[PDB]
Order: sequence, then structure tokens, then C-alpha cells
Amino acid sequence: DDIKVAVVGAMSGPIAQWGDMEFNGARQAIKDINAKGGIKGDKLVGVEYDDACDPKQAVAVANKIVNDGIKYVIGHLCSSSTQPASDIYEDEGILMISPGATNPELTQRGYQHIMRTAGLDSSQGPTAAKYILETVKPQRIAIIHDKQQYGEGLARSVQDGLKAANANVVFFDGITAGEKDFSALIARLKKENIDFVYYGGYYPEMGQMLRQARSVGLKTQFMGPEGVGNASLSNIAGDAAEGMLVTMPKRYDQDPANQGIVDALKADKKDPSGPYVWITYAAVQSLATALERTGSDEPLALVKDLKANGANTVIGPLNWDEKGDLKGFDFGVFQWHADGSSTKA
Amino acid sequence: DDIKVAVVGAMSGPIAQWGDMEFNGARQAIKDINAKGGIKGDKLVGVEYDDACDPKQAVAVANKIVNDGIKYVIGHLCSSSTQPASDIYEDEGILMISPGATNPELTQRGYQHIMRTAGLDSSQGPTAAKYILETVKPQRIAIIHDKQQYGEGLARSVQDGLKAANANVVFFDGITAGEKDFSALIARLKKENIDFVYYGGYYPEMGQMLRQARSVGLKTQFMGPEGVGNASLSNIAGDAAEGMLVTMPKRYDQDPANQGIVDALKADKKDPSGPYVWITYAAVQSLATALERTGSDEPLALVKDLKANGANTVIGPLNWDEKGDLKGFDFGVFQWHADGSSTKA
Repeated sequence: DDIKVAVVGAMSGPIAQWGDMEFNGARQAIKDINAKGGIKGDKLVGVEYDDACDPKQAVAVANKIVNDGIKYVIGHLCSSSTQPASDIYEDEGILMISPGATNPELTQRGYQHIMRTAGLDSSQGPTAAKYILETVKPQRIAIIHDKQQYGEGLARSVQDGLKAANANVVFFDGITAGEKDFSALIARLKKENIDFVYYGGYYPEMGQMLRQARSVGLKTQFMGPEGVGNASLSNIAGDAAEGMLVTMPKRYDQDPANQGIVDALKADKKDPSGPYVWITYAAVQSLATALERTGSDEPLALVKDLKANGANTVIGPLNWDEKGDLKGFDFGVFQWHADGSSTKA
Repeated sequence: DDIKVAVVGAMSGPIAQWGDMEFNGARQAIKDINAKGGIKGDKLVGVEYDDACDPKQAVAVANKIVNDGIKYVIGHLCSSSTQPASDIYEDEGILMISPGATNPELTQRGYQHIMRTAGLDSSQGPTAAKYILETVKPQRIAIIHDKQQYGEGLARSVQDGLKAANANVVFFDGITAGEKDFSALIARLKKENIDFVYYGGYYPEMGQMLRQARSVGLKTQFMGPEGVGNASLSNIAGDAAEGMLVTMPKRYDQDPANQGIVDALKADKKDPSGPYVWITYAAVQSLATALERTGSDEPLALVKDLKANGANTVIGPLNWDEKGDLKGFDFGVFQWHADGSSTKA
């Protein structure tokens, strides 16, 4: 029999541009999987629903999906819609894989029918530690943060990773957001011969730190999370932002293995650059992998199978933890330039 | 004394690009208002908070704002964050004006300290009726929709507007989404000499309708809401999409009166195209108008003043209804072209 898969997101409202990315990625994945034989000859059929990223409509759509007899949902796109809908899908035993990326609590409620293919913002911590250890290979590290949840969380994760690998974290310290005078910190970095700094925080502080570091001839390599990557960074720091490392999502449309999909999209006059194209494509590939590998139609069997075995996707190999979040998923690492551009690795 | 205004949105996480638009618009508005004399000489001071568009962090930020003694909030950006935060601000008598655009229920709970500067998606109905009546001036109208909440809602609003103005709505009908054969509908349009159609629905149906209409030489002008404006429309319809009218948000960065702001933004290497730049700038201008006009510091007095008297902003003159939504706010009207481009009016 045909296998129906609901695809839910914004066809209307303020989030429609991202919704278009989602529906385009799901449609292409379905076509591609069918052209390779479907699920042991059975075709996938996408059934699209617009929830306008509106909670009330999300609930209407979820109830319609239940009534329609559909067992698998790729969606929804926004937190305010995915959250109430997921309550209905969990109660009804319907598999839901979301490509939307906000709200950690979605997967913290013990739901067993829920999964995501968007990596959590916090994943940047282990990803940075990995790059520092495999590629940078610094000798004397300092880790700095601005005492706020975002930056301190990430700096603590980087510290844990680096310490776990026996790296030399010389010191770990917090600074005050809004700080314009980094003279004491930079002088300490120089005296302690620090060759690498990870800064958990935002671009204004990073830019000030970089300007002051270069003003005293520090050769230190700096790195931070996406929050330091801003077009007004190189504005504060000038030439001093050159060479800064930053984690940001990988540009999946640049992966050579994805060029077939990039071409199909461009041929249909669809922009392939949008991250939700790829994240949604990957959710479909994950579902298809589970259906193929298990031979089962039962949602829970599929979720357990993916948690156990993972899937290969257009965003790379994926693995999930027991709560349905991705485990060990990597943002890319980019080198910043004085002109605000950034290149991979 | 300095007047503190909290600005809350995403400096981190998946919504950071829109958050940057928000903080840039608020910062520029604050600078511009101060350069014109502030509030009777008192300077506005923006205090920025990152909620990462995460509900738990939004609540933390709201409680911090309460503790910090701040009376006015421009934020938050996302529904899942603005909703729980607004409960705290309402309880504490803090004014909150959101520039984010999702979720109608925000303003349907009887809260008196809450307002928005983003126009609701449903505003497109009266906006279309207005354009049809003032500019198109058709003689025989038909209104078509696909029986789904989005399209039928909008078609009903257009019908109400046109009927209220004594226009000749010849017929009103629903079609089935997924319909590929519009032969009967188009033949009816031809027989009834229909010169204008409003279609409430999405691009696949509009594209099919347009292709078939032109295949029989219909001269009918078609129009629909933003959901029919898609780069794959002209893909289905080809040359038949030429001349289609569509409502979409106005390009505020193209308004000549806004070029000073566009220049300040570009000078700081900030993209001025983003709608949240303007919507947020306008929220600051609204607050400043109320502070100036009333001479009061009390949040509720400011909200009542704006509801009574409105404000002039970079997104045009604004008025609000008693629930704090914009009243009579207009998206722009655009003419679609065969190549997927669109021009104003």
C-alpha cells in the first residue's frame, strides 16, 4: 500500500518562507526515495498541512491527521505549534519528527514518539572542543565567558571537553557584559602565554577583546559560538576579526554529495540554501530508513530503531539519544574575515 | 532621568538572524529619538536581553526585567517566548509591545498592557478589498476559495468588504484543494463575463486556475493573498502569472522617508531589508509618542493613549483596537511577473 506521511508547517503567515523550505525538502526527499524503490516497492506519499505556525491551527491539523489515519508526521515547524501538537501525537501513538529548532523542552517531557532533526544550540560546545582538539591543537588555553546562560553554558561545555581530553586549560574566567576595557584580561593572556581562547558570549565583547588583543600584538587564536558571528563584529574589531573561528550551521547545499538535490531544487526555481530544506529532507530519510530496516509500520518501533541504529542523511550520519534529540551533531567551523565574510575550516 | 526600555529577542539560537533585525531597529530608533530631543530632554536607553526564543529563558528575562525596575518592553520576538513573558508583564503592570507576528491569541486574553506592531495575517482581507475598490474598480467579481481556514477566511473578508461597498459580487464558491481540472470554473467565469477574481488559497490552485483561464483567453484580473505568491507559481502557470495581484508586506526600506535609516543601517554594515527592523523601530516610536503626548510614566496610561490616538511610524500611521492589535493595517499590493519577480502597485 502507499505509505502516507504528513508534512506540517507554515504555508501562510510570517513563517511561510521557512515553511516553503520545509515543504520543498520533504517533497524532493519523497520523490528521490520513491525513485530508488520506495519502501520495498511501496511509495511514500506526502500529505501537506498548513498550520500557519499558529497553536490553534496546529491542534486542528493534529486532530485532522489522527482522523485521516496517518501514522507519521514530519513537523511542525515552530515551537508554539509543535508543542501542543506533540501532546496529541504522543497520546495517539503517532510518530512526529520535527525539523524546527527552537525549544529544548519539547524533548524533555518523556515523550517516546517524538524526535528532532535540528541540532540544539548547545551542541556547539562539544563541536568546538572537537575542532580545538583535532585541528587547532593549542598548547595553553584560556576559556572566557560573560556570566550569562548562553555563553557560560557553552564555555563550560568546552572546558569539560577539553579537560576530558587532557588539554591544558590554564584558566577559566567570567567578564562583565558591556565591558569596553579588556586591558587586564589581555595583559593576563600575554603574561600567561595563552595561544588559544574560547569565548562564550556575544559579538560586542568578542569584538572589543579582539581589538585589544591585536593592539598588544597577541598571536592568540580566538573562537566562539554563533553569537559572536555578526556583520557588525568586524565593525568594532576591524582587521582584528581576521582568522577568528566560529561555529555556525554547515552549509549543506555546498556538500558535493547534495548537488543532485541542489539541481532539482534550482530546476523547480526553489532556493536550495535554506537550512530547513536539508533538515526536513533528513527527517524524511530518517523515517524511510527506519521503515526499511525494521519492516514495521508501528511508530514506536521506528523511533526505537532510529535511537538504536541511526540514519545516513543529507546532513550527515545522525544518531539520537533516548529523549529524541540528536547526539553528537556538529555545526560547522568557519574562519571569519575582516570584511565580514566567513569560509569553512 | 534616563528612561530604560527593555529590548528582548534572539541574540542566539535559530532565530538570531531575525533577532539581529529587531535589535538593530530598536537601537537606531533610540538613537534617532534621542537626537531629536528624547522625551522632553530625557534620553531613552535600550537594555537588551537575549531570550533565545526559548520559553524558559523568556520567563527568566521577564523576571529579570521586573527585578531591574524596567517599565517598558519591546519584545519578545517569538510566540513561545512572548506568551509566557506577557503573563508576567501583565501581572506586574509592565508595558509590552511585540514586533513578532505569529499567534493571534496573544491579544485575545484581555490583557491590557500588551500591544503589537506586526499586522496579523488576516489583515490581508480588508487590504485587498480596499485595493479592489480604489484602484481595480472591477464590474463583475467572483470570489473563490479552497474551503480551508486560511483561504476561506480571507475570501469571506474580501466578500464582506466588497459587498459593504455595494460592489457586484456575482458569485462566491469553494473548490477542492489538489484540483487540477478547473475547466468548469473557468467556463463559468467566461459565461458570466467575470472581470475580476479574488482567490483565497495557495499557489498550486492559483497556478492551475491561471493556466486554464489564459488557455481560453480570459482577460480576468486575478488576485490572492501572500499564500499564492511563490517562486514555483510561475512554474505551474508560466506566462499566465503575469499581472496577478498579491498582498505581501510592504517593503519599508523602499519608502523614501526611510532612507536616512537605511543609510545608518548600511553604514553600520547592517542589512536594512528585514521587516523586523522596521516593525521594531515602529514599536519604539509608538512608545516614545505615548510618553511624549501623555507626559505619564504609567504603562497603562500609555497603552490607552495609543489605543485612543495612534502613532506615526516608519511603517506608516498606526492605530490599535482595544485588544492591542493593529486596526486597518495594510500589507502592500504587488503585481506578479512571469519570471517570479514582483513590483509594487
